[PDB]
Amino acid sequence: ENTQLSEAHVEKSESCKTEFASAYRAHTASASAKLRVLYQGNNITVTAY
Amino acid sequence: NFNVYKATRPYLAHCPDCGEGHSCHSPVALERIRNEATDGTLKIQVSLQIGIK
Amino acid sequence: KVINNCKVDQCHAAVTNHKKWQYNSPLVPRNAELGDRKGKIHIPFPLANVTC
Amino acid sequence: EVQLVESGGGLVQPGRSLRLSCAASGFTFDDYAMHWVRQAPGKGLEWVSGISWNSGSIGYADSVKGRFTISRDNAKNSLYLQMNSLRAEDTALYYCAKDMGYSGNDDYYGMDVWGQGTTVTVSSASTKGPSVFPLAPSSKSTSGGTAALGCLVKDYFPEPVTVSWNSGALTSGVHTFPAVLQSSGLYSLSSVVTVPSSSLGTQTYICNVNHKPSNTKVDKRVEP
Ligand SMILES: *[C@@H]1O[C@H](CO[C@@H]2O[C@@H](C)[C@@H](O)[C@@H](O)[C@@H]2O)[C@@H](O[C@H]2O[C@H](CO)[C@@H](O)[C@H](O)[C@H]2NC(C)=O)[C@H](O)[C@H]1NC(C)=O
Repeated sequence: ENTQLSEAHVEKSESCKTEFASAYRAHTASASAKLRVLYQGNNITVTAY
Repeated sequence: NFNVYKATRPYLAHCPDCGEGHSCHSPVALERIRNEATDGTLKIQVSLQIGIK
Repeated sequence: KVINNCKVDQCHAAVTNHKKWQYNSPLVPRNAELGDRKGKIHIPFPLANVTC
Repeated sequence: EVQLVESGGGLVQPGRSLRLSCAASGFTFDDYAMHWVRQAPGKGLEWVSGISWNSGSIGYADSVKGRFTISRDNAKNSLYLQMNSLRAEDTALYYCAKDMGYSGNDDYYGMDVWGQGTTVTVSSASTKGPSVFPLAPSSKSTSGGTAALGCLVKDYFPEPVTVSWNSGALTSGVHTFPAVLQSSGLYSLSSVVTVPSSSLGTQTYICNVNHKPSNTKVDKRVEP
């Protein structure tokens, strides 16, 4: 009449705060660009969407 | 610090290989090996208590 | 304590009075459905972000 | 924050049923087995009944085995005890207590949390109010031994009778006794105060008897 009770469970590791992979859903994208223009012979930087 | 170990003790546990190719109860039995780090560093948990008299 | 009647090969004995607690390792039997004299030890050496 | 709150109780006649219950708070109800324990006046603790987690096992004391039923409502975090065919022998304080596990088959545990027990009295009697009588000092023979004067409160049914002197003004040298149940089913208690014998003819002493259940207050003057 000698019996043993065994149990186990799974939980997220503490390291999951640093080492993990993220699963994302992508939808649409917004383009933007950095343009150089030689305006009046000068080099000017234009940044815009 | 080590104040948390004031009420604790060392313990014996079973070891599958005590170095002779045979199993026995041993003061140096391992509990777990952790390798979460990617730089190759290992973190080993043992029954021994180090730094405490 | 001398029993005075039985043989040493007939009887069992163990130490029951302990003052210090130990990690509840999977290789050590539980003495109750839920362990008693519960305490906590923090684990040193946390994981961190570094450059190799 | 962990506590058990008793509810129910009061005066019931013999042969009638009474329902008791307890509310659990500060802990998870579904993680522990629950027990009922009762204590009669002048007696130690007596175990009455107990219920295991998920009602896996039910136990009763032999004296109530065919009369008491135990149940629990996990959704409401509450414990219930149904007492049928109550007898005079069942008069006691009834406490709820929480176990240290889900099973009662573990002998390594005791009862760690206890509530505030309620009073259950089983008797075929009405809430009769007290009669009050003075107990005059024997000043003729005790004058050199310091004077003792008192009062007697007799023939009342309800337990909680409060007696004080001089409307609480007299607290020193005051001795009161626990009430004793009489064969009539009624209780009686005495109260005495010790004073200088020379003050008997100068100071009036009043025995103030307060009986809440009957909304009755009696002020009795005690003299030589
Ligand atoms: C206005 O722009 C001329 C082009 O600019 C070069 O390329 C850009 C993308 C940026 O990297 C900038 O830093 C570079 O200088 C530039 O004249 C230069 O052009 C050549 C390359 O075509 C460059 O190697 C050289 O250093 C320059 N030559 C010149 C001075 O004629 C300069 O910034 C400027 N020129 C004018 C019109 O002022």
